[PDB]
Amino acid sequence: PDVSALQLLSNSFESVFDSPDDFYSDAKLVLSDGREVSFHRCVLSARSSFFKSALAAAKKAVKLELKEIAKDYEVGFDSVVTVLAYVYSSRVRPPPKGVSECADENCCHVACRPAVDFMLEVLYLAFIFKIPELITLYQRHLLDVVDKVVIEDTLVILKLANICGKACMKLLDRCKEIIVKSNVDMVSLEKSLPEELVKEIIDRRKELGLEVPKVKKHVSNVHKALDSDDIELVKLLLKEDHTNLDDACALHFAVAYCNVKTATDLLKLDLADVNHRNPRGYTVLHVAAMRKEPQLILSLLEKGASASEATLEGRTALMIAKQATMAVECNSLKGRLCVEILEQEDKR
Amino acid sequence: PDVSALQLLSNSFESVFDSPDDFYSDAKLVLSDGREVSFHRCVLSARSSFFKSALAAAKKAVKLELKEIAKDYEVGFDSVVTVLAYVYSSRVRPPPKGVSECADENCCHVACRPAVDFMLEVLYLAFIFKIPELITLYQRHLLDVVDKVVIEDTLVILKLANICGKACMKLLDRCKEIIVKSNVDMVSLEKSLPEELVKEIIDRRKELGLEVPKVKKHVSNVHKALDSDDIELVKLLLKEDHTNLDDACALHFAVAYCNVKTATDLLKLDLADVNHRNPRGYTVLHVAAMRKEPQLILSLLEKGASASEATLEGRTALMIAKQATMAVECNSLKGRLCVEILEQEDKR
Amino acid sequence: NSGIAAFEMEYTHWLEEQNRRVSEIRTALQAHIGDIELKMLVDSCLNHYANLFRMKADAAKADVFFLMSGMWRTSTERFFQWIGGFRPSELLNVVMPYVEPLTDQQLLEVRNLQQSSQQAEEALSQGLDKLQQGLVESIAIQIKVVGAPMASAMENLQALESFVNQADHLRQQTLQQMSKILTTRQAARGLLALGEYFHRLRALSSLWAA
Amino acid sequence: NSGIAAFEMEYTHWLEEQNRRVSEIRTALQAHIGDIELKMLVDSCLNHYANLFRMKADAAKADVFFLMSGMWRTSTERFFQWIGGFRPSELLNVVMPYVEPLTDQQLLEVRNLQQSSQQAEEALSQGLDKLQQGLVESIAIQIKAPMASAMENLQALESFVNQADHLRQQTLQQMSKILTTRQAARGLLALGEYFHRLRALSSLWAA
Ligand SMILES: CCCCCCCCCCCCCCCC(=O)O
Ligand SMILES: CCCCCCCCCCCCCCCC(=O)O
Ligand SMILES: [Zn+2]
Ligand SMILES: [Zn+2]
Repeated sequence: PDVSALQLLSNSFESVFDSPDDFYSDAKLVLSDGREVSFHRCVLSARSSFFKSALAAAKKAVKLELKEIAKDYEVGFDSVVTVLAYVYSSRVRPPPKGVSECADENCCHVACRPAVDFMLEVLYLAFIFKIPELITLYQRHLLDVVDKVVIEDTLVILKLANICGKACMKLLDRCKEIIVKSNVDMVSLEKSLPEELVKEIIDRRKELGLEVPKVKKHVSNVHKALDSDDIELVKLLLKEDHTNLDDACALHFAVAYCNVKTATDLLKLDLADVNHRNPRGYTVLHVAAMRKEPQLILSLLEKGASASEATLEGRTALMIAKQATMAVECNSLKGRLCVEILEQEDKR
Repeated sequence: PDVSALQLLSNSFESVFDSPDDFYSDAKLVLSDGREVSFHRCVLSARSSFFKSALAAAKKAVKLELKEIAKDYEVGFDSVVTVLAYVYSSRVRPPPKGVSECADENCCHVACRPAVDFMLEVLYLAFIFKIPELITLYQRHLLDVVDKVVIEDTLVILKLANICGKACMKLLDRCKEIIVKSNVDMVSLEKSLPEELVKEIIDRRKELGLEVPKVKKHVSNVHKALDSDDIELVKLLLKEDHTNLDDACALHFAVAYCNVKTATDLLKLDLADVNHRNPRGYTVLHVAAMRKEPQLILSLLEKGASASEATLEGRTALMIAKQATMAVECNSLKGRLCVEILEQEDKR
Repeated sequence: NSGIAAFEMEYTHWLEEQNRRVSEIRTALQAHIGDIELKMLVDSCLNHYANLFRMKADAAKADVFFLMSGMWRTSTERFFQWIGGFRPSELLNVVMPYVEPLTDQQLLEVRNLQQSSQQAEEALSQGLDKLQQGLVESIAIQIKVVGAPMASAMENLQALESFVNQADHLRQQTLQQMSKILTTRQAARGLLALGEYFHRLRALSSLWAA
Repeated sequence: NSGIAAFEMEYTHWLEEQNRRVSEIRTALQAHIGDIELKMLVDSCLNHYANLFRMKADAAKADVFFLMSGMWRTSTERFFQWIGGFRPSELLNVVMPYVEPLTDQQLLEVRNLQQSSQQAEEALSQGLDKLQQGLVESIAIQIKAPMASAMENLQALESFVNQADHLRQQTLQQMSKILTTRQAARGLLALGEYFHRLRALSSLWAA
């Protein structure tokens, strides 16, 4: 094969992508936020069969709404730029620094949440666009990375693997194995994963010999009472002396999945240990840092939350809040607000 | 670099070129014959600067007439197909059987007229389109084949090499040297090359001390009389007995460059040997076969012409007629008419 | 002057027909038409020049002075005029390179024609100079003095018109003898060259008059 | 050309006014009027000639070639027209019999003026011949830098036509200074009758 001619072809089409208006661009992919990427119909009709069928149906002044043809996973703009650059020039283009990097200067950005999110979005784009080489490349990257990612992000990775159909069998199997190997509570799974997925996971946990404890009836009642805003039902359930907020991890549940005011009320009741540790091994401060809600963090610190405690992996709430926030937010600014609150409190 | 993705890109673009209507073709290139080729504006605006400028000027359904942009040389259809295939996939598509092959079945079609003509057309197209790699590849081809091609075709190769300016400098130089080292008639140089090339070749020929005799004034007078289609003037000159048709090779001149009717009227006088040779070794019938004019060959065969005589290179009239026509015409039908006339005269 | 207006309209139409005939002979030569039609076109160019000379004679009877003034021609052509028209020896030199190649016999005939035209031009020029000096002297008489003046005026007008007639005769003779020396094709090429020469001169006049 | 039509009407009116001034100077000479009124009429004639030169300069700009041909004058004047007008030495010969008696000083002035006029005539004629030959040759070469040469030659021709007229006006003023009022008046009368006689002869050659 003649490598030089192919390299010149790739360079010419990369220069085409780098200045689409200069080379007679005839289509525009609009994202969910409002940004636009100008692309040519011939290139994407050739490389992507999905784009061929979509442009053939739209042609029955050409715009494609990405929020409609995807409609299963919100994808950023830099991931779209990477996918289109690979479609045009057959080479992967790294995103601008900050999109696939977290706000922790000690993090290598191999397994932190921004990098995982970018990889997930690009893989979903490659699946929707029907590009098998990019799908395999990023499936291998995610398989090499899931072992070092926090389990709460492994949940989202497994969600994407389930959405991406049979094109990610290896990723789906690895994620199911990692989840059933750990001691993840059923609550989160049922409130995040779909019904058939949680049922399959529970069936595999039962048949594989691994222990699957029965969901405590009163704990389930407390959780259902917490999901439905009704503080009087919570008082009625607590007046029976048959329940304990620490034994049910009600603070963790309210901070992770419930509304801000519900957690604030449960904290003002002063009926649960703030520094209590859940079966997973996390404190309420770590869950608050993951949730990224400033009111909960302020109410926790104002109630006596100890910030020097570390998790099983040795991360304190500050490192979790750093690894959970995007780097561009410290150069939605709700993450930056939490980061600055935690930095200001750490200074005292 | 990853070669696999590049080859998939190339295959996708080859599928685009093979069916341009299925990939939103937005421009058309019309040939001199009447045929037309569909192509995309972005691809050729990126691969070639000439098309970028032409389309940007036309934009100030797009049709481009090849006879207007490239006006000084009639290029075929298969040459355009090959150049566009290289534009779309960076892959040199071979020409169809018959185009690069002549009528002769005793030839390997490696240095015959149809092949050199196809190479010349493709090289001129690559020069007009400013694709330097294609230019270099076919310039290499022409230097490899030129050392075996008969001088008469090397004249046309030199003509196009000068048309390509300073880009095909190597082919030009080679052609020049070859022509200088050959005993080409002065009239052939005047009627095949512009004044600049003739003067340059004469200066180089005279600087090396080669045998470059001048043209007799009376012979020049008879030749100019023949060029003006004034047979009666030539008659009065022969009445003066200043010139003779044998020493002037008026039959060769009339058959090679002058009009058909002038050569017919000159033959109708019967004042010169038809089977006479020239300093290059060709008889009148051989030149008639080289020109592919059926009426001249017919009038020579009706008056008396030995068809079994060969040139200095060993080519007979049948061989010249076969090697001057392309294999498409035996599988303008003027060459086919000449070849069939001469094959009939063979068994006669 | 009705006669001079008529002359100028005839000359305009002559120029239009000259342009038409030159275009036709150019197209015919380029199309390699047969000798018979080309000879017809040559003999029609010759007829058209003859028609020019008749109209010039008509203008000469009406106003000989107008013809010598040359103001009915374009500015650059006036630089070459001789007794009411062009000098045949110079037009012969102009067209000679285009009727090439000439035979030895044709070459001798053309040079002989050129010599005879030159001698006739010199003799006519000397005669006109002598006439004009006599006109100066004779005019200088009537103004000083308060039968003979009218007769002298008429005789002198007859002499001037005769000189114009002889110059037109010389041009027509030179044209017809060039048309007889040369073959049909060669003559056609010469007439084409002459016509393009005149057209180029008129174009240069239009360019200098912008 | 509109310019030439305007010139021809202006020239008709100029001829009419010339005829009027000649009749007036004839009447003044025959009535033996005093030097002051006669000098005023002489100066009016001189102003009229100056106006002739002005209109000639304006017409030369529109079409110098039409002015060199002399088709704007009468038929008899063409035999005497030199570069758009008359030859001053010949008009001096014409007027010589009428200015006598001359003093020694006037005779010396007239002979000096005639010699200088002849030398200027010869030099300007030679320059025009050289100019004319060079345009003939250059047109011949071009048909068988060009724009610059065309413009240069045109300007040169204009300068010569305005120079010969400058010399004519200078010599006319020189006669108006050499001669007394009565002599100048007689000379202007002779000039006017001469021009009228030439125009009459042209009418006879055209009848
Ligand atoms: C067969 C003729 C070939 C050309 C001959 C050219 C030389 C003859 C010169 C006379 C041409 C007469 C045309 C001028 C008419 C005119 O002056 O009004
Ligand atoms: C007052 C002067 C008396 C002597 C006069 C001598 C001749 C004068 C010559 C100048 C005449 C001017 C007329 C020029 C007419 C013309 O240009 O057509
Ligand atoms: Zn990181
Ligand atoms: Zn062959």
